[PDB]
Amino acid sequence: MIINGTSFEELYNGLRNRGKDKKTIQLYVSPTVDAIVCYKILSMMFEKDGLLHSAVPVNNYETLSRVFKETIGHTDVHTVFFIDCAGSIDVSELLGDIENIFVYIIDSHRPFNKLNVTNTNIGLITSNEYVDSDGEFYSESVGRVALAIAKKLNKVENDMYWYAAIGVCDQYISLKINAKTYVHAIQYFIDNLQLETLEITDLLQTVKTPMCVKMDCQLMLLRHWTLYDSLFHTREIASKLGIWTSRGKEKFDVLIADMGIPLSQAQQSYKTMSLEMKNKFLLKMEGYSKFYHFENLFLPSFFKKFGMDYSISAFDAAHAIGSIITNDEPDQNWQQQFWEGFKLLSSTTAEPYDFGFAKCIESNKNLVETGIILLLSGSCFNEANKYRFCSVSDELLSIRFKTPYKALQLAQFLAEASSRRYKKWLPFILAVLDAEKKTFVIVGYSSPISVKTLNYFGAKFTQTAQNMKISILQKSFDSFVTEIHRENLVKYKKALHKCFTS
Ligand SMILES: [Cl-]
Ligand SMILES: [Cl-]
Ligand SMILES: [Cl-]
Repeated sequence: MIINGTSFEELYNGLRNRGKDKKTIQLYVSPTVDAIVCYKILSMMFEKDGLLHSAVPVNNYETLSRVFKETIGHTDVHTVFFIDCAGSIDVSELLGDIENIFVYIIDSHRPFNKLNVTNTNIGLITSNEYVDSDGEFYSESVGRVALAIAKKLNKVENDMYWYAAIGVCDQYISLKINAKTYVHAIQYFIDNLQLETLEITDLLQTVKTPMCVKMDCQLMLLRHWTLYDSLFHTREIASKLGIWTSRGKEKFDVLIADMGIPLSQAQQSYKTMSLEMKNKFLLKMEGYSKFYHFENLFLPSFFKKFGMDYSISAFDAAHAIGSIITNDEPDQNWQQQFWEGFKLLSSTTAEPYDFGFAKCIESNKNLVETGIILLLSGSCFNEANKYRFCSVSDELLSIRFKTPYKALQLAQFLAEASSRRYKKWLPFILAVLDAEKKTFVIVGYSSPISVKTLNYFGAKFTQTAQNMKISILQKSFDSFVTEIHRENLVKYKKALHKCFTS
């Protein structure tokens, strides 16, 4: 059933009543920054009311189902929340015995599964006041729904708007919402906090509010990086400027010179680059944005002051947290990285964000450098407008990306970079030589832009593995990892193509 604002009071009274009996709340969190925001906002309310709760970071529905089965009937869990997952699948079919517990779902995927909607024992939470998935697009941020609960119940703390801003910035960064939807969300925060949108030239040193909004130039981590490298690594802008082509760095340097900015200025920290150079950059970029049609580069940013530092926007924070929760070492996993992301989100100081900024910067420098090479040199093809396939067997690149957690990051980058280059979004299958094991690591990745065909991509990718009798080493909600013998690359490509023809 659909739960809206008129039912939030009854819902929370139930949590309170069941919480007196020593029972607990279990929140299953899928791996998005928005999902962490939702958990955080709910957890703030729960803490204030003494409601025991726990987090279950889930990476796929198999894990969700296994923990649920191990939990129900074996502990004091009386209520479960599924955050940014489960809304668009047949939950009753997945989990079965569900009707003894209180099951709530806060998920941005739409449409909801019809059997979820008609089941009186499944609470699909929306903010209104009036494994096949049915998902076809993304709606309201899950953090925004948690904020809506707090507002309806008179439990809002104004810090929740910072978290909610990070959540909707995550949706926009992740390509789940468009710029108009993002701006409308910010306007909601402006209205409820009675803020004014400050000008892009405002450095915020005189603002009297602990949070604020100003027009901004949305180059990735610009204030925490350099003009030169922030511009080169902002994917939509780099694609439209054509600076990732052959000799793209020579063309880039020509662009920087066209702005009248020396490299000694463009390549130092943006915070120490002179204001005169910043003014030149802004004016030139305004013109470039109309010529190359990236006017959506200029969007309002939501800021929170940390001590004397007002340089961290909700976009900066979403980039930093998104990087922290990306697995990038062999011992990193979502169960642990969820808590690292929660800890950073919860920071009341600026210094913790430096680690996230650094991880994001380093990853993007590595991915863009490798990715440019592969799109120029690699064996990358579009197979029947079903998927792009690329295989890498060069000694140096292969050794660097043969591990699944690295290959997954490269596949995600290439999925976006190739789609922007050819103005055609497809899921991406990447094969990387593991020369020591005599195998290719195979990663399949589907970006949020391709969510409407994720059912088919996952089904056929997994059916190919089944036909080849190779193992799915890992799966997430939007990606898969398998591995083949090196000598079978052609055999595997033929099987994949056949499957994706069925
Ligand atoms: Cl974007
Ligand atoms: Cl807009
Ligand atoms: Cl990386």
